[PDB]
Amino acid sequence: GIINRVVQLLIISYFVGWVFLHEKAYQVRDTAIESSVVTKVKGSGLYANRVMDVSDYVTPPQGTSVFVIITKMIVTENQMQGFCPESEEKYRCVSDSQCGPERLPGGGILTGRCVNYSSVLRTCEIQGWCPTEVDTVETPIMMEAENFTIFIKNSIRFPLFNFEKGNLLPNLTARDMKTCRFHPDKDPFCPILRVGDVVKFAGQDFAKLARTGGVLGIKIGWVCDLDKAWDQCIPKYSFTRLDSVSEKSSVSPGYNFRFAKYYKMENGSEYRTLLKAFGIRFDVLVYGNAGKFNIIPTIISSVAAFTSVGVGTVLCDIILLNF
Amino acid sequence: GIINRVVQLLIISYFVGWVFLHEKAYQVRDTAIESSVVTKVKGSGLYANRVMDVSDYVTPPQGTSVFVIITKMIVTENQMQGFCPESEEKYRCVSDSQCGPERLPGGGILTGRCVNYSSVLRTCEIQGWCPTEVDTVETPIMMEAENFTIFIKNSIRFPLFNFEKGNLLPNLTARDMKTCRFHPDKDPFCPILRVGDVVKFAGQDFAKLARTGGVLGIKIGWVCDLDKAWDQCIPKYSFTRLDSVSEKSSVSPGYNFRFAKYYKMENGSEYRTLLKAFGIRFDVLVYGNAGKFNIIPTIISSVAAFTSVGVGTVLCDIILLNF
Amino acid sequence: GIINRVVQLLIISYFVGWVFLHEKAYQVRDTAIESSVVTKVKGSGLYANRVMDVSDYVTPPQGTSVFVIITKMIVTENQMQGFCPESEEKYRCVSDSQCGPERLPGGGILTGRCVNYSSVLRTCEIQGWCPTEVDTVETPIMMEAENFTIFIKNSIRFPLFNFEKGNLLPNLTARDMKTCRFHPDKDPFCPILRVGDVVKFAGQDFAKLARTGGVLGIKIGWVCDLDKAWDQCIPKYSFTRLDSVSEKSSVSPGYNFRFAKYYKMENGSEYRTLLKAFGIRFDVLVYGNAGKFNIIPTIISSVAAFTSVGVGTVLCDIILLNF
Ligand SMILES: CSc1nc(N)c2ncn([C@@H]3O[C@H](COP(=O)(O)OP(=O)(O)OP(=O)(O)O)[C@@H](O)[C@H]3O)c2n1
Ligand SMILES: CSc1nc(N)c2ncn([C@@H]3O[C@H](COP(=O)(O)OP(=O)(O)OP(=O)(O)O)[C@@H](O)[C@H]3O)c2n1
Ligand SMILES: CSc1nc(N)c2ncn([C@@H]3O[C@H](COP(=O)(O)OP(=O)(O)OP(=O)(O)O)[C@@H](O)[C@H]3O)c2n1
Ligand SMILES: *[C@@H]1O[C@H](CO)[C@@H](O)[C@H](O)[C@H]1NC(C)=O
Ligand SMILES: *[C@@H]1O[C@H](CO)[C@@H](O)[C@H](O)[C@H]1NC(C)=O
Ligand SMILES: *[C@@H]1O[C@H](CO)[C@@H](O)[C@H](O)[C@H]1NC(C)=O
Ligand SMILES: *[C@@H]1O[C@H](CO)[C@@H](O)[C@H](O)[C@H]1NC(C)=O
Ligand SMILES: *[C@@H]1O[C@H](CO)[C@@H](O)[C@H](O)[C@H]1NC(C)=O
Ligand SMILES: *[C@@H]1O[C@H](CO)[C@@H](O)[C@H](O)[C@H]1NC(C)=O
Ligand SMILES: *[C@@H]1O[C@H](CO)[C@@H](O)[C@H](O)[C@H]1NC(C)=O
Ligand SMILES: *[C@@H]1O[C@H](CO)[C@@H](O)[C@H](O)[C@H]1NC(C)=O
Ligand SMILES: *[C@@H]1O[C@H](CO)[C@@H](O)[C@H](O)[C@H]1NC(C)=O
Ligand code: NA
Ligand code: NA
Ligand code: NA
Repeated sequence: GIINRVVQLLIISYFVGWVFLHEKAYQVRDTAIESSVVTKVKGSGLYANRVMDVSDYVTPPQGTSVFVIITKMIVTENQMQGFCPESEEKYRCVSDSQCGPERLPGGGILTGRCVNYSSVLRTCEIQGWCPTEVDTVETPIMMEAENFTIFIKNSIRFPLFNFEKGNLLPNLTARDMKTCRFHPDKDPFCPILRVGDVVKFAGQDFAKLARTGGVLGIKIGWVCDLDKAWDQCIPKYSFTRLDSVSEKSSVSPGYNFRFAKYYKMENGSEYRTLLKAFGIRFDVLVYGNAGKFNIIPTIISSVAAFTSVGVGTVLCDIILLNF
Repeated sequence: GIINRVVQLLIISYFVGWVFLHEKAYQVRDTAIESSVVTKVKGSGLYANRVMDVSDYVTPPQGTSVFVIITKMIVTENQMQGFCPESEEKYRCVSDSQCGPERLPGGGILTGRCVNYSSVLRTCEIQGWCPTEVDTVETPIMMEAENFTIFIKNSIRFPLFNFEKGNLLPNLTARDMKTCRFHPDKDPFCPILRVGDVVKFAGQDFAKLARTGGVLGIKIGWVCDLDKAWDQCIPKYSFTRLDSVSEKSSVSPGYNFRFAKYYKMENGSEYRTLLKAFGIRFDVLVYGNAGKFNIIPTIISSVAAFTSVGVGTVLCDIILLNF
Repeated sequence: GIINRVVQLLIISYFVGWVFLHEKAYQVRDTAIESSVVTKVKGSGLYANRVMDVSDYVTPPQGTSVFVIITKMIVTENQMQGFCPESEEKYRCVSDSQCGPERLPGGGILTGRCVNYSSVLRTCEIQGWCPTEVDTVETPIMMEAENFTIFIKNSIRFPLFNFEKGNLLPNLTARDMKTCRFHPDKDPFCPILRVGDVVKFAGQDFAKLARTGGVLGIKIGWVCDLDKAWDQCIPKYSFTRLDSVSEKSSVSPGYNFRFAKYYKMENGSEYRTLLKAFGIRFDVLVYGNAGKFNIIPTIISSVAAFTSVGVGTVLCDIILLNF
């Protein structure tokens, strides 16, 4: 008999408490958040006893939500089209018959010939950009990169509610930019993030990550209850490493890619500088949903709540009557 | 007593009208729209008394759904690695003690020394790419850019219904491309959009936007009722400015980025041309959902409608009986 | 009378069979899948009797989920700023009055003058990068591209369940990479995909696709029932052509774009090599949802199932009683 009143309290609390209140059934929700992100990196480093600025280590440069900060390089200066032996021992050859299709991808096409790369070693000859890259000793990382800064201008808009806000507040001043200390909880509206800080929030050691290369994700969540104050709608920053496989795998441990700088002589012959770039890739991911009170969902939701509590008490009353 | 019939009409109309008809409950919905976008910009401009074509002002060039049309530039010709004084007055120095870590990011690393940039001004010395960029007088914009054209090939497919359509209709002809006048309502299937037109649909003044740089969004919505004719499935174009913060903020008012063109001498020394690019970034965002009649959701939906109207009339009859 | 028991079996089977079991109502679902993709292409080709490696034909190079493999080129060597006649016959001119605004976009700005491109043909003069591109005879494709390989490191994580898996399994070895044969069904965990294979899975002929250029989509779906074994969570590969309009349209049949390589003389004058690139663009699209048993949705779902079967038998009993 008392279980009837208990079931009544559980139905009333669930349908009018969790379902109606905690789940904000009284609210209209806009999930089609409109976002824009623009980035700008600042910092200088020493690599190969040359200074490197944003135009040197950031790629691509258009300042989108995805960019790489190069932290390590294998530089192959002044390549030219020709014939030459492969560098890595993986291509060791003793007989021209060993230079066949079974060989792994290399600097160029295989001539089928076999040449002496050094007095000690002989490898397969190739036609392509010469000489081939040599990966014998590890190259250093750009330590200063740990201090580079990432400027994030993130604009968001829930169009359903014609609501627009950004991580740059309207009262932001040049002094603020010069002196604010970003923190996900303490100061979410500082547009400057320290690269080393982002790396550590992601649970990574800058030395290792910069040695191997990797992909970090900067997630910005705008979950805003537009019923509350405009100043309560704040961004929630989360950080992670997206190439999680890389750490668990020995075959491919990081992130790197190759690109070239192309030159011509007055003579007119082409020559290029090859670059194997290791770096940290930053992905800025913006998500959000908004909700504001609307009478319609309050009517439908409350009516559904009364029909739900009524159906509940009715079914519990019947099941109690028969048993 | 009459309120019973009134509640019956509201239940029947809601559950069989809005819920069943207006909300197309009889329809199966495909929301996993598959989209592809390819772009090509055309136009030429005069900047620095040089002609600039797509290969000069568009970046990146692969013709994806995101590209920049550069409208303004600060060009720093023939930089070389070395030592030189900072250009901007923000780095004004009188004592070598003022050249310390508290200085903002600059063209290069700080030597700690202090040098005379000009007879009137002395600033901190740096090691890096020299000379530093000078932002003393504003550079002009490429006015002709207002007339550039954006060619958008947008392919979409709802795989659930094996339905494929694109903004390029199959009966599109070379004359059409040469002469069609795009309009979101009047002619949605013209693949050529005037840059100035896109800027104005976004509610922007090309002169100012091209002066500051900005991000414009071109939204293409494919909301198609596959029950109706194939020719009723048309794209809905919307335009906006995505970096909405930029206009409300004095600290960062637009969109720009820096990149360099790299050269070598026959002598073999590296030198580069630095570029501070202001431009309009275009983001083509494609969204859509499709629906087609399927008997299953018609059965489940109609049965739910009858159970709903029945439960409604039952509860209203009981509440009327007790009170 | 028997239809009462029939309706009872249909209600019990639907609400406790399809709705509760097949639809995994007992499961909590994570749809906010977190994905990261990194790519690396390998292969060499012969084009213009030059060898071309990843740094030559892949763009952009940062190894993101979207990249192009260039398969065809129209190369315009050593352009310089100046005046010259238009190449294509579309610009045929006989009178300087015909060189007006009605002309289509061209290599540069129009001088209004008219010049002889050849003894046989006269066209409009332009100021810009000279000479203009000549598209008279078709250029060959890089046949070897059919054998290039795409290395895909895809990391995914459902954070709700703190679940992380990737297409590179932890027991992957160098021999595996050197010898595994990717197949969507037979071997989903081989990170190496043959370009020609991807083209054919997409239902395309490499010769034609490489002639016109196109966009291929590589969809990777992680639909995982975390109740089952960790080894049951496997990626589902799908392949398609995303620019479906291109094949059905005569006006624009493929995918290509233009970019330039910039050079300077010791003299200091700028000159560039123009490139019209035809290639296959690969879009790696990752989707997924996960589900794991949770007691809460089992309670709510089972209670909803009993209330549903009860309401069903009640309404069928009443409708049977009155009629
Ligand atoms: C044997 S066919 C093939 N095709 C690819 N596209 C491809 N991309 C990467 N790999 C190989 O797969 C391994 C993992 O790739 P990785 O993380 O880039 O390591 P890595 O920097 O030493 O790669 P490389 O120096 O050899 O270019 C590595 O041994 C690399 O050589 C690839 N192998
Ligand atoms: C003080 S530490 C730091 N780190 C960044 N990554 C960064 N990116 C941009 N800023 C600064 O924040 C301001 C807004 O950036 P902006 O919209 O790019 O203006 P701007 O074009 O004058 O920026 P710059 O010329 O200084 O490169 C501006 O004063 C710029 O110098 C940045 N400051
Ligand atoms: C007449 S105004 C205009 N503006 C564009 N942005 C634009 N982009 C492409 N087109 C034209 O529309 C046609 C289809 O474009 P397409 O697939 O790139 O063919 P295509 O390679 O011959 O284009 P082009 O060689 O002329 O650059 C083609 O004739 C091209 O010239 C464009 N036309
Ligand atoms: C970062 O900069 C601070 C000065 O602001 C300096 O003390 C520190 O050594 C720098 N870190 C690295 C890794 O260079
Ligand atoms: C700037 O405006 C925000 C808006 O809520 C406010 O929280 C903050 O205190 C303001 N800062 C200053 C310095 O006025
Ligand atoms: C350019 O110079 C190099 C060496 O200086 C030479 O091998 C090459 O043949 C020259 N180019 C031409 C077209 O002769
Ligand atoms: C755009 O082109 C038209 C001719 O089609 C010309 O009249 C107009 O002046 C141009 N606009 C600009 C800003 O150059
Ligand atoms: C091209 O086909 C579409 C398909 O509905 C049609 O609306 C349009 O009128 C056609 N145009 C011509 C010129 O036939
Ligand atoms: C290249 O020339 C410049 C000036 O012409 C000179 O400063 C530099 O030392 C030269 N390069 C080398 C490697 O000597
Ligand atoms: C691809 O490589 C194989 C050898 O592994 C060779 O037999 C075949 O001819 C190549 N295909 C093309 C199109 O070159
Ligand atoms: C590697 O681990 C996976 C995990 O399920 C397993 O299926 C596969 O058989 C293992 N391969 C080897 C060679 O142990
Ligand atoms: C560079 O050389 C070309 C031809 O060799 C000449 O036309 C041009 O005027 C030179 N540059 C300058 C600045 O004189
Ligand atoms: Na290697
Ligand atoms: Na500045
Ligand atoms: Na053409």
